[PDB]
Amino acid sequence: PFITVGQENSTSIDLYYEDHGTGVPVVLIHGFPLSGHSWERQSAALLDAGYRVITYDRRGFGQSSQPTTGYDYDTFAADLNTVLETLDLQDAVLVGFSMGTGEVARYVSSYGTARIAAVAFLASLEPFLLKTDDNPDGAAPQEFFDGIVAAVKADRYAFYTGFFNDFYNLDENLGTRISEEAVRNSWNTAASGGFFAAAAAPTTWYTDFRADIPRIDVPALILHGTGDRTLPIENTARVFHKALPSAEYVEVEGAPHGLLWTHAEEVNTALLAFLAKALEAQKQKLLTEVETYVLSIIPSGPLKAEIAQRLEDVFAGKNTDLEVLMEWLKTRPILSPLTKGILGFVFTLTVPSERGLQRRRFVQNALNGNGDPNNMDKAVKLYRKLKREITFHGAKEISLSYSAGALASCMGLIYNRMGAVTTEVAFGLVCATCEQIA
Amino acid sequence: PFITVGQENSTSIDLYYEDHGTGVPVVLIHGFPLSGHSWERQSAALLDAGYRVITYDRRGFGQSSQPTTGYDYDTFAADLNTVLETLDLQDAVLVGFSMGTGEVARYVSSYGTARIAAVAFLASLEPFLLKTDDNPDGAAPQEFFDGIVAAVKADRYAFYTGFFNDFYNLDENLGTRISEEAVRNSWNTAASGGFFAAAAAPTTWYTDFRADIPRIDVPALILHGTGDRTLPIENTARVFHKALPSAEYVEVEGAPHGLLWTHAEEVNTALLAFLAKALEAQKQKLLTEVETYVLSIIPSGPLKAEIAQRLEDVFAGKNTDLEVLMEWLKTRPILSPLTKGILGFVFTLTVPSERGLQRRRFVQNALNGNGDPNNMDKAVKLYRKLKREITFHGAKEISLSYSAGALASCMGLIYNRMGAVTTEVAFGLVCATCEQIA
Amino acid sequence: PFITVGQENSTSIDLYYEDHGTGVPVVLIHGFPLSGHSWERQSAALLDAGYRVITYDRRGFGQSSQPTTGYDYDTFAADLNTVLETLDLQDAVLVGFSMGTGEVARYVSSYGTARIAAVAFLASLEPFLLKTDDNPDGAAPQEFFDGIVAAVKADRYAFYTGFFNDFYNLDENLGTRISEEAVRNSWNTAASGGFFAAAAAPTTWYTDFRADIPRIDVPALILHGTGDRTLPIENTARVFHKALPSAEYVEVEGAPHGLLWTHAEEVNTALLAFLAKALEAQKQKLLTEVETYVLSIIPSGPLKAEIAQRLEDVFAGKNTDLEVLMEWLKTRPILSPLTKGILGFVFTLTVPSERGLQRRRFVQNALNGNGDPNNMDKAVKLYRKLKREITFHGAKEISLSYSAGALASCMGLIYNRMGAVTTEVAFGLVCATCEQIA
Amino acid sequence: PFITVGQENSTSIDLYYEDHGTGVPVVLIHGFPLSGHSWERQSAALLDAGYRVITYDRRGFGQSSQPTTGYDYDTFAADLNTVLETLDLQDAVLVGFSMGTGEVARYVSSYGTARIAAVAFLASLEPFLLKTDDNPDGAAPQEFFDGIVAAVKADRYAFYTGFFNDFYNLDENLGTRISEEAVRNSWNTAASGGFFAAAAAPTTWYTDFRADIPRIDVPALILHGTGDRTLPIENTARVFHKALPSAEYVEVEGAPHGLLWTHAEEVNTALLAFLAKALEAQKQKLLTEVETYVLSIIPSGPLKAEIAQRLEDVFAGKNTDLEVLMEWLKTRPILSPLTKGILGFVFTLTVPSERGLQRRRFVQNALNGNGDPNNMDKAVKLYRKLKREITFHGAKEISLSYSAGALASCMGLIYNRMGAVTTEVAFGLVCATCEQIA
Repeated sequence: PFITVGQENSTSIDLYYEDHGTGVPVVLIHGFPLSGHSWERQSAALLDAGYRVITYDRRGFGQSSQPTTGYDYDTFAADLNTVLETLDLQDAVLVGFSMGTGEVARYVSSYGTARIAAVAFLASLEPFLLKTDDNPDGAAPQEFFDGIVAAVKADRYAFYTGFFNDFYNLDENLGTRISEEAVRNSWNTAASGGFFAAAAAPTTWYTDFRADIPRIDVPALILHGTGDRTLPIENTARVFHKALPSAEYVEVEGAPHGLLWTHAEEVNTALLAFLAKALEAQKQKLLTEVETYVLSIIPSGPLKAEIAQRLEDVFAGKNTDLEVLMEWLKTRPILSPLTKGILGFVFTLTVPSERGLQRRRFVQNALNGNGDPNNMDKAVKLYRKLKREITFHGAKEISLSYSAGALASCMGLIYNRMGAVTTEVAFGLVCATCEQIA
Repeated sequence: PFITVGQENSTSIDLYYEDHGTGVPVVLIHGFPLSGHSWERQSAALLDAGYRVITYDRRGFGQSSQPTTGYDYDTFAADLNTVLETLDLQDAVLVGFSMGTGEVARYVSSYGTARIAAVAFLASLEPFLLKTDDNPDGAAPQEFFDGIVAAVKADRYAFYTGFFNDFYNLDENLGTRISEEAVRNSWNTAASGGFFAAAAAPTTWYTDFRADIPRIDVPALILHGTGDRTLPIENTARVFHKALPSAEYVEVEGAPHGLLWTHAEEVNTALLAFLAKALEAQKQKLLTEVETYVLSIIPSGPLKAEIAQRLEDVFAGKNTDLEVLMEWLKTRPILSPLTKGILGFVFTLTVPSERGLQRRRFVQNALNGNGDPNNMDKAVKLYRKLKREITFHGAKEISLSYSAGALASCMGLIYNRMGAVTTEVAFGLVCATCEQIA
Repeated sequence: PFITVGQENSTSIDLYYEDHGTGVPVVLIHGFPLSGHSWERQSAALLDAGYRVITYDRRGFGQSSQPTTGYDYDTFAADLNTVLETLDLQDAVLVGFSMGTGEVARYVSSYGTARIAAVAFLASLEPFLLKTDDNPDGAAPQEFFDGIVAAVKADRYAFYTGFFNDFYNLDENLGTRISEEAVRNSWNTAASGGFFAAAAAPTTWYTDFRADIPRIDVPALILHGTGDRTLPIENTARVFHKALPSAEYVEVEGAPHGLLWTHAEEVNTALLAFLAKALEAQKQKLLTEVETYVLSIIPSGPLKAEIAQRLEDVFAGKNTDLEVLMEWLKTRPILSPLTKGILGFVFTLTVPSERGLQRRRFVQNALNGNGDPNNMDKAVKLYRKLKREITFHGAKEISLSYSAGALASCMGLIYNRMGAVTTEVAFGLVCATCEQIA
Repeated sequence: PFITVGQENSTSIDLYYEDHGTGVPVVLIHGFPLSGHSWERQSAALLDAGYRVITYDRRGFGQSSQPTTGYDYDTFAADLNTVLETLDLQDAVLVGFSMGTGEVARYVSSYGTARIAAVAFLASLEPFLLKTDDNPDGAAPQEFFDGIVAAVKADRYAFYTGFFNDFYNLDENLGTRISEEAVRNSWNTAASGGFFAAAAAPTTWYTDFRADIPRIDVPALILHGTGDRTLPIENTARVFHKALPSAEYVEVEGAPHGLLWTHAEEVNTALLAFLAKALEAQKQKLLTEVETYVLSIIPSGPLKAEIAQRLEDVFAGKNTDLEVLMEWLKTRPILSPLTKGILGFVFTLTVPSERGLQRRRFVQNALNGNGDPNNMDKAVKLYRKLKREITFHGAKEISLSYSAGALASCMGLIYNRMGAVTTEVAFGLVCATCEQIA
């Protein structure tokens, strides 16, 4: 999987990326000198939570192309933009690490937050690493960074074993937090990166992000290890917190630079808690929007109030039994048979608890749609398009070009387990079905 | 509904007919001077038993056209042939009444019994009505029949009231077995017949059928009323029974000529019992044929013996619970998931007791067929053709031109209640599904 | 005249129907156990009023085919749907009686009101006949209806004479409101129905229509007799009125179930008055909408005020002469030739009084539309397309994909031959033409 | 080299594969957690024997894409199917190892054996690994496998070194059977796999294959090491041998799981011997079947004996010259001109040694078939269909619906330009041609 973000002579600058899971898109940007595969502990935890994990390899690292030009944050953010634009993400989450934290800051301060819902800074570079007369809060003078560059060009491979010794704090965590095998893979990944990239990357570390900090208008998370040797916490996160007090500040005690692996349990807890708070504000306003379309089929009466409560008590996450709901939904005098099926179909997608039991029949007969051969044929044409779709807005638009009978029958195909589209797309059908019946 | 069976000048000789129900085709041939609608009590009883009732109106009577030529049993049988050939009936049952009994007798001695399974003669004309020197066992001389023709040509409408007085024995059964209203409708039917038909029909009553009797090689049923005034029992059924001793002989006590309405309860019981005996020999040979194809998917072993027993215990009609069956079918180690669905699909079609309950899931997952948009699309094209089909052999041949994945998906459409074909066509799918997996 | 609406085995389910008169389509759906001919008193009055009467026979009744399957309102509405779709009816009125009220209700609640302008319920079944614990407002328990079913299967012909005694109240109205001959004919119709239909029809009377009632968004008329014996007014219309208060409610005192014949003068008066009222409401609601678009092309000034008064005085029905109007319209200083044509085109479609005189020339010269060969060609392509459209909103949409000059030229085509298209469709062009010049 | 087999969100599921050599296609399916390159010792031996080696990397392993969905044998077989269909393999050989044996079993039991000639199971999973109450022949309960899954997500890299310790038996074979360098690379391959794949793959090990076993109708080879630590021989191959006794059973003494490298010499010898034996049996089973049909056209006499020996001397592989054969075939007294052509047609398809003869003329004149314009046209309709056919039974059935003259002319099409079609399909025409002349 590749995304063209540039061009170098006869070759094209392509970035390797992965797109897994369904839900809120979370973009994970790795740091020096690893690849996208270094998020493998965070990806798994986010996928279990129900998020959409999107990781990519930076130019000159991992499985991505290895150009010899465009190694600055204006280009790195530009590359990030192209990735976000191609996948067309809305209300996504940018999570950066080490060198990766710089790309997030430069993008938000240059391209806005039209696509961003929240941000997270793990072991940040912010606000400035270069120690000058203007900022004593730097970590080192220019003579230090220049020494690293000369060391890499000397022997890039030998530099890694010594670098990773301070990256994971092997004298404290090896065999404990991180195995010797895990260190070997991290070495292999760095060696499979661009030779010119590893020599040009350190020259981007001392970039000034001070002008970009106050441009953060989205919920932020500043996280850093206390035992970080590569990036001293006192020269980074401590002064970053002062520039952005509104950001959630979390210190992991006794954590090295590569705390993505060593202190994964610690990072994931603070990260899942941050996402659960900032995204919850957005999560509920779409659920009521679904509730809006569903209630637009219920006739005004005492039931429209009761049905709304049965939905809201489920949308929050309060425990509810399907047997009571499906039976009360069945024995309803005012509700038409068609809308009974749609409500039962929603009730099945909103409750995690199937009870490991049978299927219902009153909904199957409603979602049949008169069993017309030509109307049902237009339902399988829809199923092919819904399997290829990913977003909520994408599913609604496609299933709005089909007849009302087709949508019902298409809802029948997925309910009778003759298909398997995503949860975001599943709601896209219902909301499209309800708009047509007006 | 009409069937062209002839041609007269500028007009075409068409016969009105009806085709109801599914199962063993039973052709009901009415008598003088009523129509096919006079079987409405036998039709209802035959439809509840699970047979396929096919009734048609004879030329010059009922809703059929009213020609002035071709009023003989050689033509009447010829018309019956065209109907049987057009509808393409196999192993059908010919049931005649009054004048109608002559057509059944006349058809069998000319076209064979390739399409006939059994015959039934209610108030027959056989073997001869004309009392001559060759047969003293006649019912009347030529002078009697000639008197009837002259009576009809005098006043065909007035002839009916007097005719129906002895047809239903109104001096005995009026207000008891048959209402005056039912007689009125019977009058209306006779008055809406051909004027020339009613005058030519009696000339066919004294037709000799003695050469046609021994050509009957199928199980027959001779039934007649004892109080029959139009057709004296001693001159018809009594000597008919001697000519064909192998036929089941049943006399209804105190029954008039029109015993189709008056003694319906008596007739329906004797007719269904006769049908239940002659048709049962064929009923079981198709069930074992389904069993034959179904067993061709089960791998040879101890289960193939148990599954055969599970099929036979259901096909006979012994009470069985689906919950035990569906669970035992589910928890089977050797059976593949695909064949589990087919067995469950058969088990659902063979037991009348759904318990008014839910559907099963292990079969739904098997009949999915990998949920491919193109494979499922080939399943709905089949469903359109299966709704229009009627016979078992017809359903099998059509659904044998489609892929195995389509058949599985098509079985899924009907199982998930997204369609509703007949039991005979349902087995046609199963038998087609099992033939392709070989 | 027949319309194929289904398929049963070898036979095709066809429905007999009649199409008389020209004007606003009024579909009359009869009840049990009569035919379309039972509207013969309402039909004559509607034909005299200038409407288009369309009556059809329900499956299993009258001259229609007599199948043994599909006896439910979902099917009855489906048959109704097929009739409405096949005939391509525009702005029609659905009027039901007895069972016919159920077909109207099931259709509106399943297929919408895209083709429906108004509805009428004469002696309705709504909302529920089955008296249960959930609904005490029923008329009888299921044991009563089952007694009816058993009575029909006993002697369908004899059942009719007793049924019609309470249908028309013969012990009260015979020889007065209804003759003995009219009763005799009604019997023949019932006797000419399906034997299976009459035994299956009563099981549809106790169908729940409570879920169908609130889907009624068109002007309705609930009418019922007070002396209705078959359908008690207190168990039907009284509780129906509560479910739909917006419907005009009219009770005929001392009227039986079959009030279509006995109190014909009263019904016809109330029905014609309701249509004349309800259609006037739509006639006027399109005229004020047209006035909005027409005044949106006239430049603000004293004339934009004067033109509005001349329009309102015509739309209301105040007497006006075209000669003064058309001449005063000609000698107008501010109005462009194009907009002069639009006003003249409206004036010809809005006044019933043409005086039986000539056409005008200044508008024909105005409706040319610059005489562009490509614009005029798109106008004849349009005139063919406007004939297949039905709604006002439908007419507007088609004529919105063409240039303003083409619309003007298309208005000339309609000006020369109207019409073809209808006034409701004609205004769709005008409102679209004035909308394009913005 | 990649083959698109699926779709995940924005990315496409592609599989890395290699295609080497020419001849009988041999598909090598690797196991957990290696790649296709682990066959490098088996690949070399198969390429020397004259086979066509086709290896691919399972989704989530090796150089193939790394999705987070579709990790089950139903999907794995589907992927294998897509590979076989895209490459269009006919009479291929499926060889599986570890997880690969499951893919072979699931494919044969789901997609049939139309493309498969023989199968081989090296260190199989069959029939069941999960030890339950239903199957005591398991190796471990579910609690064991769940411990492995938790171990991978803990530290996937460290898990490998311990896994390979029992995979190759490093406490027994290190420095002996397998070098330290070879172990490092095997680690690298596993480390270059999907992080989610390695955590999801073990959950597929305890899959039930008991329903897939009896669908094996092709010659099989069950091979397993005695010192296998990962897959206990007593819980796999031993009970598998009982389920499929017809399969060749071979135990390698003191061989670990990864006996592909350690005991390469033993495996390669036994595998090449099985293929050389099993394919020889079918090649010959088509030759004797053709010989059966060919001798059925020759009249009984000395030639029918002579023709059989000339065939047998060819079927065995004894050197024979065509010039003598084609000339001796010409100068034959009993044989008709028609049958001379058919014999010459067989002789060209059976000898690898063409002798450097362009083609013969006496057969071309024989295969004309009277040169009828309508008959040659029926030969090209067949020729287009035989190219799309793959199997022997498929070619025979199609070419049995044509006249004998058409088959001859069709044989002429194949005789001048073969081919297109293949020899297995070529014999299908011949066997059909000789069968039609009877």
